[PDB]
Amino acid sequence: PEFLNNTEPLCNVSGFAIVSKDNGIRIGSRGHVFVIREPFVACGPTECRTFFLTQGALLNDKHSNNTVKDRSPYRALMSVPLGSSPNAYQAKFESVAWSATACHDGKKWLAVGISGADDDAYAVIHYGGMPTDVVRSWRKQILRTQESSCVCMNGNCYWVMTDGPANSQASYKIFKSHEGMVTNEREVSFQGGHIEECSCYPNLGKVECVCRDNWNGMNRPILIFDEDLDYEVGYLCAGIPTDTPRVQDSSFTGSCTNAVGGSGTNNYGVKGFGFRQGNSVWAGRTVSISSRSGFEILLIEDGWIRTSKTIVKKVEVLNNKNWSGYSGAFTIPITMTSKQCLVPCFWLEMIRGKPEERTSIWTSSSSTVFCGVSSEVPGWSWDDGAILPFDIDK
Amino acid sequence: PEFLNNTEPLCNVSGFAIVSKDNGIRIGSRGHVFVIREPFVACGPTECRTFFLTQGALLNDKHSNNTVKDRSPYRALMSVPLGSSPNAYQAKFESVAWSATACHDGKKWLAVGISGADDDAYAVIHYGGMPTDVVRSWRKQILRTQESSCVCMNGNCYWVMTDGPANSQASYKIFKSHEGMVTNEREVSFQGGHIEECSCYPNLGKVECVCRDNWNGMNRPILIFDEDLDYEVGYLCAGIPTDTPRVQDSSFTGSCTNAVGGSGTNNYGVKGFGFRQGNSVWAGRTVSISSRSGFEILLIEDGWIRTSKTIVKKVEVLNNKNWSGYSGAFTIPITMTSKQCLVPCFWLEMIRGKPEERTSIWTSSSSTVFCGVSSEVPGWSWDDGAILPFDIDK
Amino acid sequence: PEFLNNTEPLCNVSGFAIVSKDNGIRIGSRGHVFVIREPFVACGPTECRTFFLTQGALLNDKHSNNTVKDRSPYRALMSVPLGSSPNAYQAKFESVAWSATACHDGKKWLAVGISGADDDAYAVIHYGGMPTDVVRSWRKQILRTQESSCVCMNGNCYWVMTDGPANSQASYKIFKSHEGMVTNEREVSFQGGHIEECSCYPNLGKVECVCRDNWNGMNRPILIFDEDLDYEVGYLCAGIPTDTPRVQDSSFTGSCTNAVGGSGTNNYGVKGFGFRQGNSVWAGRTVSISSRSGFEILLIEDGWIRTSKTIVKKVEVLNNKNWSGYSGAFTIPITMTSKQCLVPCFWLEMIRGKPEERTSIWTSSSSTVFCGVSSEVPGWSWDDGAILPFDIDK
Amino acid sequence: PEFLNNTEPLCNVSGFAIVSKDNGIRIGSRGHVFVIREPFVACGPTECRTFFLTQGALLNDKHSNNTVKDRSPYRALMSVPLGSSPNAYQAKFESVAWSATACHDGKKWLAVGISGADDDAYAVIHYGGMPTDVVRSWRKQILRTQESSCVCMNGNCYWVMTDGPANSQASYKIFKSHEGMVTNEREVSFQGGHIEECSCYPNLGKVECVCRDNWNGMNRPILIFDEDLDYEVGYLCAGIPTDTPRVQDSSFTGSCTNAVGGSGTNNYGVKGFGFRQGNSVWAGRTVSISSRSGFEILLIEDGWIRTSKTIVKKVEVLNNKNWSGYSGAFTIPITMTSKQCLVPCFWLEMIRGKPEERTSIWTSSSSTVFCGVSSEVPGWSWDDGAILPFDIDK
Ligand SMILES: CC(=O)N[C@H]1[C@H]([C@H](O)[C@H](O)CO)O[C@@](OC[C@H]2O[C@@H](O)[C@H](O)[C@@H](O)[C@H]2O)(C(=O)O)C[C@@H]1O
Ligand SMILES: CC(=O)N[C@H]1[C@H]([C@H](O)[C@H](O)CO)O[C@@](OC[C@H]2O[C@@H](O)[C@H](O)[C@@H](O)[C@H]2O)(C(=O)O)C[C@@H]1O
Ligand SMILES: CC(=O)N[C@H]1[C@H]([C@H](O)[C@H](O)CO)O[C@@](OC[C@H]2O[C@@H](O)[C@H](O)[C@@H](O)[C@H]2O)(C(=O)O)C[C@@H]1O
Ligand SMILES: CC(=O)N[C@H]1[C@H]([C@H](O)[C@H](O)CO)O[C@@](OC[C@H]2O[C@@H](O)[C@H](O)[C@@H](O)[C@H]2O)(C(=O)O)C[C@@H]1O
Ligand SMILES: CC(=O)N[C@H]1[C@H]([C@H](O)[C@H](O)CO)O[C@@](O)(C(=O)O)C[C@@H]1O
Ligand SMILES: CC(=O)N[C@H]1[C@H]([C@H](O)[C@H](O)CO)O[C@@](O)(C(=O)O)C[C@@H]1O
Ligand SMILES: CC(=O)N[C@H]1[C@H]([C@H](O)[C@H](O)CO)O[C@@](O)(C(=O)O)C[C@@H]1O
Ligand SMILES: CC(=O)N[C@H]1[C@H]([C@H](O)[C@H](O)CO)O[C@@](O)(C(=O)O)C[C@@H]1O
Ligand SMILES: *[C@@H]1O[C@H](CO)[C@@H](O)[C@H](O)[C@H]1NC(C)=O
Ligand SMILES: *[C@@H]1O[C@H](CO)[C@@H](O)[C@H](O)[C@H]1NC(C)=O
Ligand SMILES: *[C@@H]1O[C@H](CO)[C@@H](O)[C@H](O)[C@H]1NC(C)=O
Ligand SMILES: *[C@@H]1O[C@H](CO)[C@@H](O)[C@H](O)[C@H]1NC(C)=O
Ligand SMILES: *[C@@H]1O[C@H](CO)[C@@H](O)[C@H](O)[C@H]1NC(C)=O
Ligand SMILES: *[C@@H]1O[C@H](CO)[C@@H](O)[C@H](O)[C@H]1NC(C)=O
Ligand SMILES: *[C@@H]1O[C@H](CO)[C@@H](O)[C@H](O)[C@H]1NC(C)=O
Ligand SMILES: *[C@@H]1O[C@H](CO)[C@@H](O)[C@H](O)[C@H]1NC(C)=O
Ligand SMILES: [Ca+2]
Ligand SMILES: [Ca+2]
Ligand SMILES: [Ca+2]
Ligand SMILES: [Ca+2]
Repeated sequence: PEFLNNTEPLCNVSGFAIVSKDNGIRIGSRGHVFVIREPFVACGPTECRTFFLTQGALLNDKHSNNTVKDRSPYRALMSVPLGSSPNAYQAKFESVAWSATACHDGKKWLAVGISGADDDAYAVIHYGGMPTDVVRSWRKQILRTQESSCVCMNGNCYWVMTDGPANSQASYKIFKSHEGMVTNEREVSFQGGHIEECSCYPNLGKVECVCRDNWNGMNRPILIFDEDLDYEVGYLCAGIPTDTPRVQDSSFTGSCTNAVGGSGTNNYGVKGFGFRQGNSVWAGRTVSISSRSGFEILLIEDGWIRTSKTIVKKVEVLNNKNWSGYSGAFTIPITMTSKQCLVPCFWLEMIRGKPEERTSIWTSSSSTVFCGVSSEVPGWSWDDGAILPFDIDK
Repeated sequence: PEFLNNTEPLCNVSGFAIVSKDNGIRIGSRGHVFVIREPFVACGPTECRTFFLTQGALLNDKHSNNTVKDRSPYRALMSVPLGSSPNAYQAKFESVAWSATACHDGKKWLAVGISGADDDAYAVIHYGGMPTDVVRSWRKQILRTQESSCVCMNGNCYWVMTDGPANSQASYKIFKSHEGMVTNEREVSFQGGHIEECSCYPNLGKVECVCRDNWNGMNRPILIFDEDLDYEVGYLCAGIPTDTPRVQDSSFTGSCTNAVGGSGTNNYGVKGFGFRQGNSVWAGRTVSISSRSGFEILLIEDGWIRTSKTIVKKVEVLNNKNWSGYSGAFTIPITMTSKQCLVPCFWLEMIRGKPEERTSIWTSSSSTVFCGVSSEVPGWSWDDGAILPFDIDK
Repeated sequence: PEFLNNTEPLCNVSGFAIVSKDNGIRIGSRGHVFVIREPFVACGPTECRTFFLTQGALLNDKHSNNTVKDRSPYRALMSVPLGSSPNAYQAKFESVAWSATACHDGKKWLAVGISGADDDAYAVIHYGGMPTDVVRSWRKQILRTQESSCVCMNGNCYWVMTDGPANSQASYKIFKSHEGMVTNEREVSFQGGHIEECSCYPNLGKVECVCRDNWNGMNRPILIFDEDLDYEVGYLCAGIPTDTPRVQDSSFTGSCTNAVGGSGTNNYGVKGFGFRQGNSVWAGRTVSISSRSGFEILLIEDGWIRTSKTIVKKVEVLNNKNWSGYSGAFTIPITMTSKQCLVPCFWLEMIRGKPEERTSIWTSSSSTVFCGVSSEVPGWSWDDGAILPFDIDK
Repeated sequence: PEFLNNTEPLCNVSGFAIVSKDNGIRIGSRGHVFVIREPFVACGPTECRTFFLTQGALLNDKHSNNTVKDRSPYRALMSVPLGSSPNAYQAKFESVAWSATACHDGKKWLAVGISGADDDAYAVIHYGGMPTDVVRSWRKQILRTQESSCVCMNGNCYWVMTDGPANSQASYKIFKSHEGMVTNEREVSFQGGHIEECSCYPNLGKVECVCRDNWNGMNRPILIFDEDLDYEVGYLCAGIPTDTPRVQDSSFTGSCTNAVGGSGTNNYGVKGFGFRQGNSVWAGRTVSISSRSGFEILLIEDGWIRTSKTIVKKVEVLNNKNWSGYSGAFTIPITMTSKQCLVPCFWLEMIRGKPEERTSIWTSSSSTVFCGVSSEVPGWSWDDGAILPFDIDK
């Protein structure tokens, strides 16, 4: 076993094909399936796995009550093979966690899970299933991380964490690890900016991240760094906003440097992703501008380098009549594709229950997963498909 | 690990012995078992697996409602070890799919799954669990494939797809792939003929397929091709019809070149199989001439090359008092048998629920599997065995 | 991987220690566990597994109705790791079967499963999970086999089958196989004798079997054969009867050559076992002389060679207040113990439900497993422990 | 595969980070999860596993009735991957047992399980899943062992057993084994002392144990021995009592040689642990002095060598509003951490049901697991989290 290089360029793709759908909530109507949220996908040398944060409870059980809540001592990071439901008997325990990231360095799985009190949380780093290191909260205000795959290159793994207020200036740090031990860290200077839940991927030896601004920006922060943790930080240049909530495209003017907000879009957001394509960008977003409803992906011409409004392609993978949620990025390594470039993929979370469906006592989500291909691919609507309310709701 | 040659001659067999029965519907009365249809079997170098198309729902759950429907965003191709029920906790996810084929090239599993809208569907090709290629609908009319094992030889895997009307002239293509990438394709010219759901197997370096004509033929199309995708196409010569619906044998006259229909048999059919045995043929068929009821296999003397009505052997594996369904072919490679020829096997789908059992809200199936042996083997009736209606039906 | 020699002498043991208890019926009150009977244990180079014949149905489900019946198209031979319940999600499918035997030759698992109609049944031989050969009924009267482990030596595996009447002269054959192919067979001449459900084990290069006489004998037949299938056949000499039903010891006179019966013991029996210990024998038997109740093991001095009534040791592993059933023998190979002799072990089936517990609609069993050790070991009573009736019974 | 040395010094740690939480009782409200108690953790070269003693029954089933009872024929030692619930479908059977210990020598798992009658119990030793040896009760009074991991060094595995009265002078023995065979034993002379349920770990080639005195001591016995089973025995010197029940710290005076009791603390106790840290000690204890409620860990300066009352650090991992239970020690070997010292970890059992929660008919527990790290780590309260009563209680 050797470390994955992961220093190849990201593939240029013209479409995204569906790779997986777990149907977890449909199955959990009768089967034994965890209540979850914040699913994400990460790939090792031989397989991809779906990670998720459980609520330490099963669907259609009384312990699923009040699972709209984000943090508790019962949440854990677990994983299943890609496409499996997050069920009670296949789930592999990874970390105690109400916020997490995970990735594979070519030799072993790395998992970073945060638990503890809001004012004194800490991350536990697991490597090959063994606890190796700890990262303590440095601002004592809900230490939190990506909720998606971290990035490994040449035996080093990288991820981004945040600590501080949800709706004002916070603190943002990049971490570097080797075999589960933190070997470097760097605080990112981003005055007036806000970074949470970064979706990161490798591209030609650098880590490129598209994040969530939960403060004054309806545009997404972009963070790019190298092995030294030297970084560039700013916003996705595109004159098309991709956070939620946001305003209509015609009411928006892009910026590469500043958070663009107002119009009732401040103080919230949703985890999302984007992939640089030379000077252009593939960016995902909810179809609704106000709620987590529907999902589409847009190819914006020169959207990575200028405030372009030119949409070259648009593909819908979930219609606006269905609930979406978080979305995130990962890549498929060369050891699985035998290609000369890294394949960009994304996953989509579809949230059911509270708060949008008030007649249910619980909140969970299921997922779909898509990977980039060299040709155009039609869209459709692959919705969660569960029929609510459930038995436990009655 | 090396590629399977699979260029040996097909074994001549004198009987078929039962190898597996999953009892999935019986088990799913209480256990957690997927609602499925279109099961099939494929074998790798070390094991055989049962593949199936789920309805993204479990038996005896409310989401099993209306599962007589053929296509939805919730259907997925999954697999279990041969003989296991298609249950929620052993199932391995293979592809999002409402139509599929799969096979093993000696190194990795290949899975081809079709999803999307009827007028813009696409196949995603998975190799070793990774998405590798895509095949788009070329006629924009329900792109569809075998619902049985594809065929791999010398590292190349082959399968047949159809696109176009269900009850008139459609378009038929053969595909060739290597390591999950399509490397060749060929459209089959078959005017007045109709090809769907091919059951294919290797025989002396060629792929031989016995298919379903859903148009004007109660006889089965035969398609034979080589590595160049050079092909011969026609109908099973035997003066014994093996599709359903069909007419009584005495009312039928065979043809090697033309679809023989009429008498209320047009515009429907069922997936079935046959194995060439020199100039003769082993062919399966339902016992009923009008419905998917019962199952028998016939050895027809010279039935591959002329309109023979001579039945040398007949074996019943399901009596006419029980529901059958699709049936398909696969082979066991030399790496498992240490033989000098490929062993022909078939599986039988037994459908329960709609439309034949109207008091149930759901439709699923279970399977039995049989393999050819060098001596005669008695038949019996290995029925599904489930007692309907189920709890959810009441 | 190499073939197991298995030609070492059987160990002399002074006691039996409990190794496993599956608690399957207790667990199946809520868990998803197969209705079974005829469990047995067989060991490979790296692990022991519990085999069992399912009824193709789960405990506490409606399909468990009428499972007192012995043969149906829904019964299958499956296996789980030693000590696991025979549950729906760990069970490995081995063969379609209402009678079976299985063993490991050092390289692969061999499974022999009989199915089909009573008057035309056939055994399918599975090797490494692949169907390899078939053995047809030669008397057309319920072809049947050991319901316990077969014996493998130097790459050859051996087992005993019976065909013919249950309560009069039948036909008995020994089979030899290599890599799943039958390579030799021998009919055993045993006029006035009856052989069923042999419990066999290797001892110094010979196969020694202790069987069930379902005709005129309350003493157990003994069958001993070598690689040529040259055999000796007779009865366990001991002046202590070990079948059930039987008479009190004081009313019994042993015989090495003749079936000893009468006194209302004719025409029934139970599968049981014994281990030669030089000239002595360890023999199991129910505590009750009339029903399958309780279980004890006796060491009878010189009981293998003469009509001795001398009991050197007696150990009870199930008191007479609890239901027992079949029992059988297996051995642990040298590759697991690193010893110079083969370790004798037995399993005990504990039957619950019909016919002894009439208020239940079903019949199943659980098991305990014991292995011989060089010192004396106390007994106890490890009963099934399930509380009947179950929910489905009400 | 080679034997683990395990002769390195124990790491000096400044804090304990949470590694795992199984949420088994919460999950078992709907999922199929064993009723258990006495969980513990042991680590092999490649993974850690959670062991537990089942009651041969599942949560929320009628067979969970009266599971406050400690010994029955239905209890078994089983294991799951660290962090998994003790569920019916992942559980690996290890031994029949109502008292147990287990550990990994670098090549195979060793499990020691005690069953049988109170007055004639015996331990069965399992090695690599095979029964290898037996240890009989020598005082005929509930032979019993650690209920936590044993210790392996250089291919030899060590554990402590007790036989005799629960509330007066008993007999205590140390055992040494190689490949599952007992190779040495030593009776420990400890007049006026009482030893049960030792928590042991390797430290610089010696085994150090912190145990439970169920007689006259509210301080914990300490037992230290080498490969020859030469031992030192006494009590934890610290002037801080760590058993339960106990008195307030201010009312306690420590002793290195004598049991310190009285004040209503006699004749009971709870399994607990401690780790030597040079001359100091990390010791766990319930927060309540009278019941198994809450849990904290204390670093006591020079507490291993003198009657110190100096508490350098205190960390709470379960508040006093929640039920705790047993706790135990294990270490992580060098093969997983690549360190030069052994990492100390502990697990905590959280008991729900009888006798503290009288409205439930059952008793079970779940667990949390913590490992030592080189820096201080905040505490929190990771409680069991189940909402009682359960369905079966009503
Ligand atoms: C899944 C779904 O129903 N999506 C709806 C969405 C949600 O119902 C809503 O966003 C939840 O708050 O509603 C949307 O319609 C937008 C529209 O709704 C009118 O009622 C309102 O007057 C308008 O101001 C505007 O919000 C949406 O697009 O988000 C439609 C979507 O289909
Ligand atoms: C499983 C089963 O019941 N099979 C039946 C079959 C089905 O009931 C039927 O095909 C569903 O449409 O019925 C069959 O009988 C054939 C016979 O039925 C008469 O009622 C009718 O008048 C005739 O024209 C003819 O269809 C059949 O063979 O298919 C019998 C079979 O047992
Ligand atoms: C598990 C159990 O209850 N075993 C009983 C056994 C069974 O009840 C019985 O064999 C089922 O048919 O009963 C036994 O008692 C033997 C005794 O019973 C008397 O009622 C009868 O009059 C006598 O002839 C004789 O059968 C038995 O030993 O088999 C007792 C056992 O505990
Ligand atoms: C989980 C929990 O409720 N823990 C309680 C504990 C238990 O209720 C109790 O120990 C069970 O017997 O109670 C404790 O309070 C201690 C206190 O209780 C008074 O009622 C009593 O008068 C005092 O003598 C004393 O026992 C405890 O600390 O153990 C509190 C704890 O929160
Ligand atoms: C650690 C944590 O609580 N994460 C939560 C975050 C934060 O609340 C926001 O990022 C503001 O910081 O977002 C969610 O609430 C959300 O938007 O659905 C869910 C997620 O669990
Ligand atoms: C892709 C698809 O819909 N396949 C379906 C086909 C087509 O309807 C026919 O082949 C006509 O094209 O056959 C079925 O309906 C059938 O006969 O039971 C089931 C199957 O799922
Ligand atoms: C193949 C078969 O039916 N085997 C059955 C046999 C035969 O009936 C007898 O051996 C007489 O031949 O014994 C049982 O009935 C029994 O005693 O419990 C169970 C077993 O399933
Ligand atoms: C073998 C056995 O019965 N062990 C039991 C012990 C003994 O009763 C005591 O150590 C006294 O010997 O402790 C418990 O009762 C307890 O305190 O919860 C549980 C445990 O199962
Ligand atoms: C969920 O919580 C609410 C608030 O306590 C309660 O009223 C309701 O009964 C709970 N639902 C269930 C099924 O536990
Ligand atoms: C992607 O496209 C850009 C812009 O044309 C090009 O510079 C780059 O080389 C491409 N990358 C790959 C991997 O082909
Ligand atoms: C199935 O669907 C029909 C039609 O909508 C509906 O009447 C029926 O209640 C459904 N059955 C169940 C159990 O959901
Ligand atoms: C099968 O039988 C045909 C016709 O006799 C013969 O030509 C062919 O060689 C046989 N094939 C095999 C594999 O034996
Ligand atoms: C079992 O079978 C009998 C006889 O047909 C029937 O009366 C009874 O209802 C069945 N029990 C169940 C629960 O199916
Ligand atoms: C078992 O005991 C018999 C009788 O003493 C003896 O002949 C034989 O050698 C022994 N076998 C073994 C394996 O020790
Ligand atoms: C538990 O045992 C008690 C005492 O026998 C009994 O009263 C109660 O019904 C039992 N509970 C259940 C659900 O079996
Ligand atoms: C732990 O600390 C003690 C006391 O300072 C010291 O003697 C010992 O060397 C340390 N052990 C390790 C493994 O560092
Ligand atoms: Ca925002
Ligand atoms: Ca037709
Ligand atoms: Ca008899
Ligand atoms: Ca005490």
